[PDB]
Amino acid sequence: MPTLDMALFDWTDYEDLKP
Amino acid sequence: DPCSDENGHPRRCIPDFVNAAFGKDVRVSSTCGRPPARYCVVSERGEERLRSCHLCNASDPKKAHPPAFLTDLNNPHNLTCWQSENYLQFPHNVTLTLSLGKKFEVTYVSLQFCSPRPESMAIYKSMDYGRTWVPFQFYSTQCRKMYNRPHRAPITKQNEQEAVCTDSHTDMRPLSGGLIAFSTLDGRPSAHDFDNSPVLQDWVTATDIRVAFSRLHTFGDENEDDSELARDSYFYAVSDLQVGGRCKCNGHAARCVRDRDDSLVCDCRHNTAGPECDRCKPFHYDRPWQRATAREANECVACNCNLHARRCRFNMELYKLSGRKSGGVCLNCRHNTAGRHCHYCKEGYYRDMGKPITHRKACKACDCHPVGAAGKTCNQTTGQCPCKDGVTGITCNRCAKGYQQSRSPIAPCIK
Ligand SMILES: *[C@@H]1O[C@H](CO)[C@@H](O[C@@H]2O[C@H](CO)[C@@H](O[C@@H]3O[C@H](CO)[C@@H](O)[C@H](O)[C@H]3NC(C)=O)[C@H](O)[C@H]2NC(C)=O)[C@H](O)[C@H]1NC(C)=O
Ligand SMILES: *[C@@H]1O[C@H](CO)[C@@H](O[C@@H]2O[C@H](CO)[C@@H](O)[C@H](O)[C@H]2NC(C)=O)[C@H](O)[C@H]1NC(C)=O
Ligand SMILES: *[C@@H]1O[C@H](CO)[C@@H](O[C@@H]2O[C@H](CO)[C@@H](O)[C@H](O)[C@H]2NC(C)=O)[C@H](O)[C@H]1NC(C)=O
Ligand SMILES: [Ca+2]
Repeated sequence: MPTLDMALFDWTDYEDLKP
Repeated sequence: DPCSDENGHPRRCIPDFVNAAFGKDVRVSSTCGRPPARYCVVSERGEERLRSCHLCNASDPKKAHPPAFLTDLNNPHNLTCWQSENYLQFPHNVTLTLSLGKKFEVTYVSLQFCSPRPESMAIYKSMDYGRTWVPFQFYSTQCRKMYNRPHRAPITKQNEQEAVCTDSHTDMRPLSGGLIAFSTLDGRPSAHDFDNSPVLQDWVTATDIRVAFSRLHTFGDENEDDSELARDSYFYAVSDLQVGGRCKCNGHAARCVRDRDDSLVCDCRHNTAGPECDRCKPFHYDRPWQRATAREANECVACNCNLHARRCRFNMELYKLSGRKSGGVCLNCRHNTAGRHCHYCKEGYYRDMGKPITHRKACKACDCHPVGAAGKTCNQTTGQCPCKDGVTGITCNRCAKGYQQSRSPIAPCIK
């Protein structure tokens, strides 16, 4: 039902994994 | 078809015994007519010897005497003889060599002469195509002097392959139509027991047959004015050369046949291959090759690659781990399948069921959620990616019951 929101993640650390 | 029974199932088959020489080109060291030259036929009636003379002319078929006449059809009232050049006495050796290019079991060798027979001659086999020559039999009036063998040496268990020499069948006398005829098992102690005699199994096996005429008879007079014509009376000539036997195919053929290369080869069956039928045909390597036996056909079987691999290879480990049933290993296994028989999906793919195992699109790609699942590799069946803590779904793209999303990509479901 509620899928994973990609926008919600804070990527400031782990800069490189962002899809 | 003797190679399978009344039902479908294979059985040991052996080809037929034949004149292996018939119609074959025999290679000869000598043939009159190039250039053309006179020969004389000598006959005797009691006190007198009569002599007719003739031209050997190679370039004229009505006066030629080529090798083809050794293996042609022998009509007893239209005889055709190959004829050697005149007076090749000693040490001159004149030879008829029959190369079968294929292993045969030889049972006899027969010659029929249109001249007086040789004083001394030898039959040889080769087991290795051209290369080496071994003796089957000698014929001479001087065995020790001519061939360094003793006269009528008795054949014995100790050496059952003994090339005997003998003064039998050496008489100048039948001035034509003389018949020499070697039989391979004649004399041999274990011939009665031949099919259980490895010594004799070898003995009869040969690829080639050489016949060497080493010295020729002359008359007790040989007149002085007869010098040219007496010289022109001495030659070797044969009307019919036979080699009885059968092809050696290893229980996997009932026929031998000339092929693509017009070279003699087994018409090879039971999914076997090669000229002797001694190995397996492409894509038939699930069990290792064998001579078909009395009890068992030993047809080598078709390896299974679930319609994914073009080639396959035998492996003993796999073969041994099954109860000696299957050992085929498919290769460069296409369409994102892998394995022995290409029966399961390549790591990081999973089987699109419904679409059957054999189909080109029977493995769909894995495609895990790039932050939800821990790993790229799904389950081969069900395609379930390996989900992180508090993630579920085949793609691992939703938190579980109990879990909310997080702000961190590392641990993205939390409680
Ligand atoms: C045994 O002796 C025969 C006579 O007793 C020899 O004669 C040969 O007969 C052949 C027929 O089978 C001839 O062929 C024909 O003749 C010429 C070819 O040059 C032409 O008129 C024809 O085209 C041909 N055949 C056909 C079907 O149209 C041979 O020419 C002739 N002579 C030879 C070969 O010297 C045989 O030689 C001999 N042995 C056999 C037949 O095996
Ligand atoms: C040997 O070869 C042939 C006969 O077998 C002869 O040559 C042919 O015959 C004529 C004359 O008889 C020649 O003119 C031709 O050159 C030949 N070919 C033909 C007709 O096609 C030849 O005479 C014989 N040789 C000897 C030396 O007797
Ligand atoms: C004729 O054939 C004989 C065989 O009977 C040849 O024999 C060779 O002869 C010498 C002695 O002269 C031996 O030392 C060799 O071992 C023999 N070898 C072979 C393969 O037979 C002989 O040379 C021949 N001669 C000619 C001119 O052909
Ligand atoms: Ca003949």
